[PDB]
Amino acid sequence: RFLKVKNWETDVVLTDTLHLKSTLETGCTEHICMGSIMLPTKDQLFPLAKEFLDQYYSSIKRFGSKAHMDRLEEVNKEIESTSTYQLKDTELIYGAKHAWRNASRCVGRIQWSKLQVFDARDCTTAHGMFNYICNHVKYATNKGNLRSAITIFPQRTDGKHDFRVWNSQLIRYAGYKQPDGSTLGDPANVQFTEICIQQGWKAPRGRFDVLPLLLQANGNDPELFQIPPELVLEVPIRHPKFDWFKDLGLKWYGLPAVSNMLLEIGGLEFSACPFSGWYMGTEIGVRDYCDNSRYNILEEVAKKMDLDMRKTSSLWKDQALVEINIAVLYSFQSDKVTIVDHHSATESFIKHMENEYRCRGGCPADWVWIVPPMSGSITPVFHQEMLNYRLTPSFEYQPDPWNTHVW
Amino acid sequence: RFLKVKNWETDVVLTDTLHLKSTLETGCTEHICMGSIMLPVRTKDQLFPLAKEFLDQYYSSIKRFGSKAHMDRLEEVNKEIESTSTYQLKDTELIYGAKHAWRNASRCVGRIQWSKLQVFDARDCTTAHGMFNYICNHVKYATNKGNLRSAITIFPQRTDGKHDFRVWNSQLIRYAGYKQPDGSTLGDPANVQFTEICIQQGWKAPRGRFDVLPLLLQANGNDPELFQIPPELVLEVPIRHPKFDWFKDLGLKWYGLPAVSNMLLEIGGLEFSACPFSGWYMGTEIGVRDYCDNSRYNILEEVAKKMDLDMRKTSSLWKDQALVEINIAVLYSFQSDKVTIVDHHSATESFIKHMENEYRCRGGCPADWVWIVPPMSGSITPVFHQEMLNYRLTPSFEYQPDPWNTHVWKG
Ligand code: HEM
Ligand code: HEM
Ligand SMILES: Nc1ccc2ccc(CCNCCCc3cccc(F)c3)cc2n1
Ligand SMILES: Nc1ccc2ccc(CCNCCCc3cccc(F)c3)cc2n1
Ligand SMILES: C[C@H](O)[C@H](O)[C@H]1CNc2nc(N)[nH]c(=O)c2N1
Ligand SMILES: C[C@H](O)[C@H](O)[C@H]1CNc2nc(N)[nH]c(=O)c2N1
Ligand SMILES: [Zn+2]
Repeated sequence: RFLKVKNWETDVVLTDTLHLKSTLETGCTEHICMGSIMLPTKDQLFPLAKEFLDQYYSSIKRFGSKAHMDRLEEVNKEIESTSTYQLKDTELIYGAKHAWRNASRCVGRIQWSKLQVFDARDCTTAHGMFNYICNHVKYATNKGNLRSAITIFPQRTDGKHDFRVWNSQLIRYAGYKQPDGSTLGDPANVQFTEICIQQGWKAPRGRFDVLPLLLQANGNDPELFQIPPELVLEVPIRHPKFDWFKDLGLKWYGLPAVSNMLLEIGGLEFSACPFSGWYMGTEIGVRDYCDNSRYNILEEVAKKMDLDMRKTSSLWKDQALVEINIAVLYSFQSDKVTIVDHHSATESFIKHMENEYRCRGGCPADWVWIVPPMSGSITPVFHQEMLNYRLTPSFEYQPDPWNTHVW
Repeated sequence: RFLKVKNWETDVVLTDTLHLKSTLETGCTEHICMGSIMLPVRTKDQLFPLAKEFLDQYYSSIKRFGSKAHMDRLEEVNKEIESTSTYQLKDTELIYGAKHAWRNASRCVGRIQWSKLQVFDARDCTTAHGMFNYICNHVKYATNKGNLRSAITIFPQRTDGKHDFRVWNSQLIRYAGYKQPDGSTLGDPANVQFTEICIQQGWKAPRGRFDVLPLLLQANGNDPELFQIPPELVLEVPIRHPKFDWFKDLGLKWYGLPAVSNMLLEIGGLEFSACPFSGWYMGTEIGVRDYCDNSRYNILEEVAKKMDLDMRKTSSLWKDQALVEINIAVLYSFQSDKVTIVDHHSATESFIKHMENEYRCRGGCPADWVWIVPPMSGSITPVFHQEMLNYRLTPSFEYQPDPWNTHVWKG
């Protein structure tokens, strides 16, 4: 019932009670652990609204006040009559911040309470969404001094009128198959790149072509828009000691900004809610560059370093991997674009867990995602037991819209 | 119920039906996942079902299910339980058992090898001296002058829980740790406590950085006895680096035989509390964990110093750089002395092929991702991208409490 987590490097033991407030289900049972699976009405809504409002008013130390009981009645009335309800600004801000706070896969959560929330609930068209998105991108980029933010479009009503950003992130690079049969650019976005072309985009057909935005308002068909290049901050990737590294021709974008998730607050569903923070180096250098199914450049780099690629046991992949990641961090830091390394991020998160254990009674954490994709055991999160559970408000995945949409 | 796992790099999808034969519990529920928690005497009552399930599995594996020999064995075990309260395994069922425990070990990346296990039956053993003899033979056979062979030695099973056989060491070969008055540690910090127990039982400690510990062996619930493993039987490898000549001057070595001696083997409800087993090392066990854990030898700083890396900011990745070099060294050293070792790329690739084969022939392969993924360079190994289902089959290896917290001293 009251659960303990131990750090095996420091012997620090924390007691978890926040898990008892968990509501949603994990995928696991007493017979099977699903910890490494990537994705495991009016009557329905009031309990949801109540649970959310009760936590809001406790958070502002007004649990059981006239103000609390009055709001519970006001939303109860609004549901009974309208079948949905509207969040107050203050509740919206709190909800969004708490969706990040409860994101068990996110190592960056020490920052959860500095999140700039942009209320785009008055938006009605794709051109509108475009305008809101450009303002978000420019505000968050802050000329390389990056600031966290979320922009919240209108909530689902009857699911026939959804707002969606079809892009998986606001800024991503294009991918094209070839008659060759190999792949130019980013192979993860091949299908989305086709949908854009198939919608009308004129692809330059390069390695690092910033994709166009595809925005859907009110369940209408979505529309293309180019983000002004001047708003897309990019970093050329060089190495502090390998001169030839610059000649590989690599760059990445400064602003990580996920746009295909659904934000759930007090039972209400916000299907378009792009948010952004800043990169941990490994996301670009380990995953983007070195995944077999991504830019997959390890082979090409190890060659330039003249390492022995005859045997896996020379650890030539490993050697190359480190150098790529030293380069990513170096380039960003040199150009003054915020980035965090995996050592500093994981250390922060250990302190965040401490803070949340004492102030909140726990911190849901998914170990499989929190431990970085390189050098796991030399980061302190490797040795830290974590309990994973689902709290609300939350971010959730949702199906890619082209499987759902009705044209 | 059929359950799919997807490899996200290859798009290979596999279907698990084997999870249906799982009886024991995970620690998890529908509301909490305990997948990163390190650790989440029987009556006639609970024993014949466990026996029967074990023998239905054994008899299916040999294609004799429902034969007269299957039924007669069931009847014979039943009578022996209700007459004597326990029962004895046949040699063949013991071999099958020990192998399936390995095969079912969800945290083991080296399971491709499960069916090549040399089983030594030590169930006639009665004294600590007899245990020492058995363990020596295990170590010489397994070592095989550097061409390592997998093996397990099985001492008598638990009876009333008051006559247990235990190996007090956590591995058959492991180095001392000594806490100094100034708070520093000499040798391996992981073994301080155990080193302290040996001292007190009368071991005269050389007190160096790499002193092979003595065996502390308990037979028949008796007080443990100290033995020294003959040094000529302890194969060791000095660590050097193929390019950095100063690496040898760090003074490092390691032993070649990894041999876990503190787990409990369960087969058809029987509990073997002393069942030391051994394979060979994956390089990262020594290079990443044994040398570079902060709570272990912790040589990262000294290695980075000698490489004159930039140690003023973690963003130089000086730690990551030092770690790869140390691991290269470990692998070069073992290979140069012709001692079996496997790198993490080779081992994880093998495992993915094992896992696939197991889904085809067995209908599943339980696997613990937190443990299967190597502790360096995770995402450039294919296991990182592999979805896995973790569940508990029997026979199985299990943890047990350290014997010094439970033993009743005789004096
Ligand atoms: C401020 C800097 C931030 C850092 C360094 C950071 C770091 C990370 C990292 C490394 C991951 C794993 C991503 C992957 O491997 O695909 C992650 C996942 C996640 N982060 Fe954060 N994050 C940050 C800000 C945010 C903010 C502002 C939000 C929300 C407001 C957020 C919500 C999430 C969610 C929902 C996931 C997992 C989504 C999924 O399950 O696919 N992150 N983050
Ligand atoms: C033949 C070469 C072998 C290799 C390379 C291999 C590799 C590994 C590695 C890397 C781990 C995780 C170790 C750690 O990080 O602490 C492991 C765990 C395990 N292995 Fe294997 N193994 C091998 C043979 C065996 C044998 C012969 C047995 C039993 C007969 C076995 C049973 C297990 C068990 C029970 C664990 C989990 C221990 C725990 O939960 O603490 N291994 N093995
Ligand atoms: N630096 C940051 C900041 C915020 C982030 C917020 C979210 C994310 C992760 C976005 N990942 C979604 C894609 C993961 C996925 C899941 C299932 C299947 C699949 F193909 C891909 C990364 C972040 N990085
Ligand atoms: N190369 C091999 C072969 C067989 C192996 C068999 C088992 C093992 C792991 C042995 N570790 C036992 C203790 C793990 C543990 C659990 C809880 C707390 C703790 F500090 C350590 C490693 C192996 N390596
Ligand atoms: C199969 C496994 O769940 C999958 O590869 C996961 C593992 N851990 C991860 N961890 C992070 N941070 N990001 C990811 O995409 C993944 N992918
Ligand atoms: C807390 C966490 O589960 C623990 O540190 C685990 C993580 N994964 C591991 N994986 C292996 N192979 N060996 C280990 O000791 C550990 N330690
Ligand atoms: Zn689980």
